[PDB]
Amino acid sequence: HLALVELLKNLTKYPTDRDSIWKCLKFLGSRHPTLVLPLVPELLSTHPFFDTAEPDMDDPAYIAVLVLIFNAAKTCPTMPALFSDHTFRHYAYLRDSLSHLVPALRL
Amino acid sequence: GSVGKKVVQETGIKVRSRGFQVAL
Amino acid sequence: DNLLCNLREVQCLICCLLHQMYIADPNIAKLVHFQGYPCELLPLTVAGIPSMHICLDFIPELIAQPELEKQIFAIQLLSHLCIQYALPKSLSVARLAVNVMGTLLTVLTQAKRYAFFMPTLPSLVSFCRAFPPLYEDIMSLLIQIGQVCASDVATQTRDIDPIITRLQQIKEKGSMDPDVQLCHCIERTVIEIINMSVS
Repeated sequence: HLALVELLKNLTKYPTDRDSIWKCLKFLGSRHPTLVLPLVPELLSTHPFFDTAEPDMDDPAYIAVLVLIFNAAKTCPTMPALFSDHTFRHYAYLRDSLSHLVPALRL
Repeated sequence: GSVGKKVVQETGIKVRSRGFQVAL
Repeated sequence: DNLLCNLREVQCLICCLLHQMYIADPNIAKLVHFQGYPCELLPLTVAGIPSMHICLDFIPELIAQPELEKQIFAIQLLSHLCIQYALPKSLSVARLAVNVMGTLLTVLTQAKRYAFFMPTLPSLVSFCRAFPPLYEDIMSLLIQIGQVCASDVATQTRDIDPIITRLQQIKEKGSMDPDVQLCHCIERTVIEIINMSVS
């Protein structure tokens, strides 16, 4: 969580760092799926009993949160469950557009 | 001047929590 | 089937047209819902017409009407909308609806109580499904309605007398008394609320 906080600070602070931080989080989640699984509803802002607003698909911080959560999901059946509807929609896009960062999942 | 009853009765049902009123 | 038929296609086409008319003039939607229509079309219209999220704006006004039928329609419409659009505004309007139900539980007479609560009690299941925070208020309201109706049952001699049953199992499915019917309806909606929250 603290690494995510610092990386988003370094995302809002340095745009030219976006590439290497996206790749960074791609590698970070692939290694630590178990630690990301509690942090997944902590990060997706999934309200328990409300349909939440659809986040800005151009926001780099959010896109990096999805990259992390999707690289973690590759090893973790339990992650596809906690996805929201827009999370599935956003996944389908970044798998096509950013297939080198986002991995194929078993949804 | 007050004998004409130039007023409107409180056509409302004061809704309890457990402001808004139901008109009549 | 109820899904694979010409009727479903016609309903979809009509829903498309009504979506267009409500977009063109939301006042037409407001007037139509103040007029009301049969409640059998409520899930249909709520699912098939994206324009109905605006109905949450005039539901508090519709609830305030003196006609009982308009309030019943407002409650059912709000239940279906809450099933569709679970939003904080929807939750606030649902809280207002539950408060209004509790308020006029002590305003309506016995006949009016029967007439208002028979159609609107299944709607309380939908509010529980959409908003778990309403569990306390809805169960408290259900307890109040059940106690009032048990008192009304005790007022007169009855052909069934549900007071003395008191321990029935889940009685899954005539010209009965209104009070015993309302008691059974309260039991059934409580059963539906519990089953939803346990399965």
